[PDB]
Amino acid sequence: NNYDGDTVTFSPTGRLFQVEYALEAIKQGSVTVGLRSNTHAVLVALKRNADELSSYQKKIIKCDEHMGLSLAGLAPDARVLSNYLRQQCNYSSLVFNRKLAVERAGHLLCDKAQKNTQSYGGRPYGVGLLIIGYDKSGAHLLEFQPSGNVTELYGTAIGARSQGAKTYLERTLDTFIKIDGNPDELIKAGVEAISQSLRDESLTVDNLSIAIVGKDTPFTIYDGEAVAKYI
Amino acid sequence: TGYDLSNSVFSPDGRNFQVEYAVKAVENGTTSIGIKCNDGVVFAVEKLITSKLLVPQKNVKIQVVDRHIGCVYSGLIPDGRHLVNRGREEAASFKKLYKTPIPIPAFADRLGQYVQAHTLYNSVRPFGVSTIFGGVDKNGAHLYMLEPSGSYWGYKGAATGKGRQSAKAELEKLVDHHPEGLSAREAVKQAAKIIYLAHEDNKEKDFELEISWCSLSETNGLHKFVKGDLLQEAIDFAQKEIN
Amino acid sequence: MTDRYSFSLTTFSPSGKLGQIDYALTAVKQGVTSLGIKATNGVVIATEKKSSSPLAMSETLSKVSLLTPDIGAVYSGMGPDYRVLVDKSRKVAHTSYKRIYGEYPPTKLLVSEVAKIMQEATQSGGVRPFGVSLLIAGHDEFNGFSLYQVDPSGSYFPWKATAIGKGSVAAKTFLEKRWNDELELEDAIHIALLTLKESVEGEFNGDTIELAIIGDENPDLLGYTGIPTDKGPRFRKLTSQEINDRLEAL
Amino acid sequence: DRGVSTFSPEGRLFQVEYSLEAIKLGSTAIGIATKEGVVLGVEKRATSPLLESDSIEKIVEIDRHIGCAMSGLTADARSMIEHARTAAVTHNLYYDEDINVESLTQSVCDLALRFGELMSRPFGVALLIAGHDADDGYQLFHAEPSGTFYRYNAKAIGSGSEGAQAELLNEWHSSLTLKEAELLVLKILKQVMEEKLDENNAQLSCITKQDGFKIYDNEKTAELIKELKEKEAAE
Amino acid sequence: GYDRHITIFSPEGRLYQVEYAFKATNQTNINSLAVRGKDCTVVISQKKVPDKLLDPTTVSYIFCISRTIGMVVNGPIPDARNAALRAKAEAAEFRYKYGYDMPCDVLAKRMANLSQIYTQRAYMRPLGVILTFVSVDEELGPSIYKTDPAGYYVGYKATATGPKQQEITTNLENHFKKSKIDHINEESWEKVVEFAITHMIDALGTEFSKNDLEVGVATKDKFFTLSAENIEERLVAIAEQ
Amino acid sequence: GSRRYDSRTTIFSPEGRLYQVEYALESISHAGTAIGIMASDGIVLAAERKVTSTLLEQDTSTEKLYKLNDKIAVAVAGLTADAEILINTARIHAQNYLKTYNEDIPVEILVRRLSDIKQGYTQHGGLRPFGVSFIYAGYDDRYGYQLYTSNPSGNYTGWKAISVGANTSAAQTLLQMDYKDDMKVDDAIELALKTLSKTTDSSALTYDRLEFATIRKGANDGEVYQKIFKPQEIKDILVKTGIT
Amino acid sequence: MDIILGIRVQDSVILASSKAVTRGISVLKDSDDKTRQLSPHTLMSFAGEAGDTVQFAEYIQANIQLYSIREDYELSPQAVSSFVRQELAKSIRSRRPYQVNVLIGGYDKKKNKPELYQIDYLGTKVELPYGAHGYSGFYTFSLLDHHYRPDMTTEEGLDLLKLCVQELEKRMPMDFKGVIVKIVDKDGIRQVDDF
Amino acid sequence: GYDRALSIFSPDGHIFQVEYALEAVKRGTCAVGVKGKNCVVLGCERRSTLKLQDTRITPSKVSKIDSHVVLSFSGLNADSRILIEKARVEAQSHRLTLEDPVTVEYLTRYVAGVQQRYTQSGGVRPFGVSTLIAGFDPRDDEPKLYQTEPSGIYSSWSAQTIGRNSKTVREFLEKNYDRKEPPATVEECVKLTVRSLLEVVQTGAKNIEITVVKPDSDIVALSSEEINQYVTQIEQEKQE
Amino acid sequence: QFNPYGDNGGTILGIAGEDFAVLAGDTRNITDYSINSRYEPKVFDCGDNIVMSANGFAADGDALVKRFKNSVKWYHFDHNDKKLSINSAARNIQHLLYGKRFFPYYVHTII
Repeated sequence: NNYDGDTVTFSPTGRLFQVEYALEAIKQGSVTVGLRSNTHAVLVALKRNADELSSYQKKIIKCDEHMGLSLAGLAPDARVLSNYLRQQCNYSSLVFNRKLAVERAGHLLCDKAQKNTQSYGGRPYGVGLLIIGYDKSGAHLLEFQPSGNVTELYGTAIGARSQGAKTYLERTLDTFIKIDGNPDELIKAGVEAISQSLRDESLTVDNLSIAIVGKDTPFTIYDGEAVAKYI
Repeated sequence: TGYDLSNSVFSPDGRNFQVEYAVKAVENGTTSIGIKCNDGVVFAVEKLITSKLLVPQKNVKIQVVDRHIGCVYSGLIPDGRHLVNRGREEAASFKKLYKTPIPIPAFADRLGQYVQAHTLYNSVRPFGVSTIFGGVDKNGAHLYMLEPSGSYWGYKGAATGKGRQSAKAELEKLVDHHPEGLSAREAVKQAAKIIYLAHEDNKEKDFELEISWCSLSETNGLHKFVKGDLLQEAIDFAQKEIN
Repeated sequence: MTDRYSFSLTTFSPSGKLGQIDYALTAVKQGVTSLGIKATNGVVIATEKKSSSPLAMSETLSKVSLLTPDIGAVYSGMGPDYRVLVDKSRKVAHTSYKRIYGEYPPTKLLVSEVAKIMQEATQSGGVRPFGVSLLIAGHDEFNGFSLYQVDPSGSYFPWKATAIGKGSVAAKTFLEKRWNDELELEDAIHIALLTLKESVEGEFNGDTIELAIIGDENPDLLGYTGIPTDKGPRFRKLTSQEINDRLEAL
Repeated sequence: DRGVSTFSPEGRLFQVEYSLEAIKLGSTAIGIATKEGVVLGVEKRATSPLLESDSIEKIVEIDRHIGCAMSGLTADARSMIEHARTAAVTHNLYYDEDINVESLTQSVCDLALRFGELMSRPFGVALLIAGHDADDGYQLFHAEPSGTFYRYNAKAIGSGSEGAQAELLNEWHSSLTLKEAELLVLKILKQVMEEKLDENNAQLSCITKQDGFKIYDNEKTAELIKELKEKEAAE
Repeated sequence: GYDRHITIFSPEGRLYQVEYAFKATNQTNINSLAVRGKDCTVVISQKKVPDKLLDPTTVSYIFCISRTIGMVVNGPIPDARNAALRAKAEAAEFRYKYGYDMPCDVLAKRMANLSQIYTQRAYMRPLGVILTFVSVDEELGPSIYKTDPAGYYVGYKATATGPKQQEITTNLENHFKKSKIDHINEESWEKVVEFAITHMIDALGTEFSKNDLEVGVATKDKFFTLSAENIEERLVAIAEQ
Repeated sequence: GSRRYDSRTTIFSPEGRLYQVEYALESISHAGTAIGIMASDGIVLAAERKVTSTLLEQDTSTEKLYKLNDKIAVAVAGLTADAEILINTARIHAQNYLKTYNEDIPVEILVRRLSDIKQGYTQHGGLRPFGVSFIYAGYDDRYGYQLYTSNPSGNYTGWKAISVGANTSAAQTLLQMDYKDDMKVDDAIELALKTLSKTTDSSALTYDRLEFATIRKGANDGEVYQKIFKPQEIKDILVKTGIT
Repeated sequence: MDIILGIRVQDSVILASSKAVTRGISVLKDSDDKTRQLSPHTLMSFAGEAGDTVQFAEYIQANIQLYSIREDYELSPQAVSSFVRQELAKSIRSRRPYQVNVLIGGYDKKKNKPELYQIDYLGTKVELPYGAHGYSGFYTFSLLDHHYRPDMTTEEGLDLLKLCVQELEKRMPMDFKGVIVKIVDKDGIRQVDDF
Repeated sequence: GYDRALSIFSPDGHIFQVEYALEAVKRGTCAVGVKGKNCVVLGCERRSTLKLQDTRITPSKVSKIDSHVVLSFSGLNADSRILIEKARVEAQSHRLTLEDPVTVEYLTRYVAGVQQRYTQSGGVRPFGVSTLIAGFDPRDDEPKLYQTEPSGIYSSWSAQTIGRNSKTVREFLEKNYDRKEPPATVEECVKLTVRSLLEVVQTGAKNIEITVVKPDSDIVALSSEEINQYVTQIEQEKQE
Repeated sequence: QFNPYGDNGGTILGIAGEDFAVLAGDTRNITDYSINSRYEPKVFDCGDNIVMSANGFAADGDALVKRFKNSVKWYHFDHNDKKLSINSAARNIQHLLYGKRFFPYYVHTII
């Protein structure tokens, strides 16, 4: 209230309002879901158009051959953070000849976001990210929030009405966790999960976006006629 | 007034209200503890299970600095990470120049001065964590707790977070009932108990326990996590004591 | 971090006053009285060593400071502000004069430099004005004896005699009565001690009074012999004993 | 006051939202994408009859295959166009090829949020970036000061835009000829413009794969305007 | 009144931030005291360890700045340690640059100049501490020099600092009225420490165990702090009197 | 952060004025009146000291009139300290021009650069303006004798006669009344003093409350001399015009 | 580059400058004007290191033109010569100095006198009745020491120049392809078209 | 360095510092420019609360940028010097690198760019100046007149006015200037320029300045007498 | 004095058919009169159907190839997975090499 002028100010209850308002832009963002078995990890994203003449804003960005994310909130902020991540995955390759651990990718995003929450003149990032990757210790899903908090999960969802998908996944846990060595089934469980968050609309061909990465599948994106398979 | 809107401003009573507000964010966090033992230290923390979807064992919060120092913190998690990253740079630098690994008291002041520096200007925000840390050096075992003001002291035992008072009470009993000393394996069990006991203040969600330790005899003076048989054994000891 | 205060903290109010210079002068008003009198063969500057506790050793606190061997300063206002100005004033006499011309600056020019430093604290980013007024007494070959007052604004004026601080209005009046252009140095010391007794409340002696002169050269204070054209400092701080000697014959 | 980089409680940047208001005050700009080309039209809006209207440059060449129309604080567009041209020419130098329209647009949109306490405020102008490339054909992009860009089959921006956009919603179909599109832009401009549309207070342009980006002379648009009235008179 | 938030003048020519920094000085509720012997300088400060969970050995407000200089701080510990580290650095650099041990009074001046800057420059706050520097200077003999957030400093015959500073001050003033001299006319530092503790007891009207106190002693060529056992020896010697 | 305490010295009012410039001018309006009068054969600078005390050392003093080079001088109205900063700048800038071109600096060029420096403080950097107005009196071989004024806005203008500081409204009407183009220096001297005599907020004009300077062709053929009057000389010129 | 001469007579300054531009064993051009007009009554010839010469000349020209516009007034030859000297005196202690020698011929309208300034790349200035840069001076200075008179007409100065060029064409090893002659007087700068 | 964003958006999408810079221009002395068939004339009001001026040495209101281009303005005078200097430097730099003097459009676009830059740079306020920029492109006889303003928007004008009471004189020029037939001669164009100023000024005494610019760097200042003739002749015709 | 270059020997060879191209190189790597390795390949698949070899000083050659591979990666990221044509690859490599004009990659490059 008097304490939301900038990120360098604590409230008397110990809250950071600019960070919380940054968190709020995620909530207004279109829904996206992440989930994973032991062999693959999938991102499903609902894309949002401006009107019937416009394209549907991309929500999924590839970071490396073995890693990528989905976004909810300020798109340019995700571009910045995805670009940083591309650089970090790249540095790991060129210098160490090593694929960047998804867990380290999490730590690096956390520390980048945090610095903007403690310094004057900056602003927190206004986007939440879901990072999937397949690394030396299997399939992974990460949830990034611009508070800096990064969390490893079996599944989740973020954006508007993400709670529907999140409870579905919370129910479906023991089933989808064991969809090993079957790409199409894990994707279906993902599409089903996102559907719990739809209202007055359902999934169309140029509305839906899926990405998958796993044991012998490079991170790749499916849009358009290539998603028709799943509606 | 308006003395509380800008960091590094003294109020008329002589206080920096922004630092005090940072403490509120600390008090809001999960409980974490440290117990000094005969030849070592033990760290433990409460990890709230927000959901079934959290992969168990896979959101680690205790952090190692160098090879001999353990750090755990309650409050804003990224702030704690920023502080440990700095601690790691400081330890690297000390090692680089002086060869020997950084003594724990020396390390404590490095965090102390850095945190304190964030109370000197209005262009930075104070740290939203209280940090319990320590380890084993050439002079024995040390446990420290450090607050947003940059204030720190050595401790026999220490706690912070929502369950700080429950844990403090429980720690005082140990200190009183073991004047001669507490062993590392003993301290690992007590730590587990005290976290389970301090979980009462936070009890909608059930939690995941996480312990670590450095002991001259039990870990060779290095920081190692407690898992497998030794963790479950300590979980069980705690399960027993709440019933 | 970093000084993000790159803007002026002293600015014009709608009436055209510069608030912080005005308030600095108010801080000087509160300060202990100090004065200077200019004789024909010397200058005297004086002030009260108002101690903080009797457990303090007031010799360790010098309110009258040597700037060059022929220039001394005294102040009224905030002591710590004065201390750093003396530090900066000493260094500037070297860096921007002695290291260039191989001789110490003439009084007016050193005064000019100090004023510059004080003006800048009135306009630069992120600083307040200095909370002092200085009286600078000095001698130089071509200008003879002189006495200047320097205010928080960075303004300076040459004076025959004046006073600043607490009881300045009274002291200035007492000096107008007594000052003439034929005063010998001893007469001015005598007048200085008289003018000062007005403003001191408690004890009045050689341990509560700080007083220096710009007078004759002191070869006994030079430190060495053998260069006859080097004759030593004209600045001399009168001893506790020396002051008491003059109070018996007050 | 309160910092330039501040979030509102709704989770939006004040300064970006306020620049969006400034853009609404701007003169109308319309773009339509066809399989035969992309048309760009603008309302010149001379603020007085004494001002020589062909000096109002609100449609602009970026490269031979990319054009741009603007609406809002048009002085803010100069450096965006300067960057766009440099990026396009630089790309051709580094890669001996034409820069993609999307890549060009992304490059301009990176400038957008580089403001704060870098420039002091967001741009107060939106851009319609139109062009052709081998991979994705004829394209139209709406580039905002938020750093967001959207692809559109057709789009209007500026003061007349909500009315114009609703009109474009009806009139656009995937088989529009270039000529049909030219007339549509003229039709919709005449609708939303305050003063009466003519060759002097509106301007047309297109970009075809064959001839690249061309601004139309006042003679050529005059004939299209004449042709538009005749097609409306006849039903 | 933003003139109350940063170090610019108020209309009555005052610096409220400096004044409020003096109030932080007593936040710890500790009193300190320093006196000079013939050969030595002794500084005693109360040691209050509230929490039982603390390691009492790590709780201190006395610092060894150089081999010869000791410093006791009255104020919050983060600012205290900030001042201690800086003073240690400044004393080391001085030795390196000028080839002799930095004197007590010069270090006092240097830290005072540093504090002065924070009262003039807006981006830096004052440190909420008072720094009492002690040594046996090689030119000046036993020395006490004290620094405050205003940037003021001066040498003392003896001094005290804290909430009940005035009681201790007048207690000492009355002794020097009576004794007629600048110092404690005593041979050994042990007996000067005994004096210091004794007059602290009278002025505060309280009794101390070995763990209620903290003692620093400066002799020629070393400043050192006493252990609890060394203090217990000293308390015992007073009790048998 | 620090934005809280920023006065924003370089912004516009809603009426399109510069607050800090306006208020600086208001500061200057209480300063001792300074007058410049230009004749066919020279220039007069006359200025009134802010109320002197009898104990002020009057001859070793300079508060109002300053020598920029051998051919150019200024009369100051405002903060002395501020004016000295600008004067040293102007003194250096004159020397740079001489070093570069081996010719004394044309009066306007020096004036323009000082005025440009002032202008900068009103447009960028977030600092307070210099609370100073100058009257420039000087000679060069292009325009001969010249008078200029500059003020905190960095605006400068040329004059036959002009005043700055206190009571300029009154002074300007008196000058406008009695000034004629074919005037000589000694007539100008007389006008300058008689104007101060009538506008002063003092009981009457005396030598000790004045500074005075002329720039004549008064030396040896086609070469120019600046005369900063000593106290005794002002005393005489006061008698020689019948004001005392 | 190579040959540049200047002669100051009663009412004008005459500058002669060789037309050849040689690189290696090829005369690339035989009609080069090694001169820039700085202001309407000031001309500068130049010779020295390839590239530097024109770069330096045009830089000075730009600065003097800027001054002319700013003050709406023409700098005296003396003032321009001092400006040019200072730039060279700067340059000689730069990372890469301008290796250019110049002659500045101007008519000072306040004095109604022609003036000739010889400045080398080090920034060495002298005002002279006649001057030359490079090897030329080794023949022309002594020739002019003999034939030159202070009160000569422009027409007499041109003949004195023909003598200088004749001698250089007789005794100089290189073919410098004649000179372009330019006169600077009270009416400004003009070029003699047949020499 | 001083960093503050002084030019920023307000909730209605206005940049108040730019708009307040325009208020400063409104307060400035009037300036008008009219282009004939074969010339461009710049006319400037000089406020008449100032006698004892020295006009020999006081800054003239029309400034030569190069020998073929001139710039006049309304607003803060000290601000205008900064723009004029930069434009002059750019003019010389353009000649140096392109080996051709600036076109009027180019020089205008540069000055406009400087002005725009000061509306979104930290630590600076916008220029409180609008300019009229006039002249003839090298080897071209077609006259050019452009206007710039604090925001940085610029455009071409058959005739235009800026500063105080510019609405009055714009009104006049709007009903008195035929696009189809511009002032066929210098004589004609100067006359229309003076008439428009006389709607607003006072007497055309020491109050009106006029500058004529013809092709090929032919730029001259008119002086009192010849202006007075125009004032005189305009009034005697007006008594109908 | 330290010499930052070496000569790792080998030789490479490229030929273009109507609908194919080949890039060959020997697998020997040497310094002076010694063999370092009998199998150290220096002809690489760089993606997008471009093959590349940078023969001469192997450290420089590996650095260049490494950088070009990276260039292809980013070209995909920045231009919507567009295929890098051989002509555009060639031009990109010119800028890679010429960027070190005053401290060159000592390699003969063929793609």
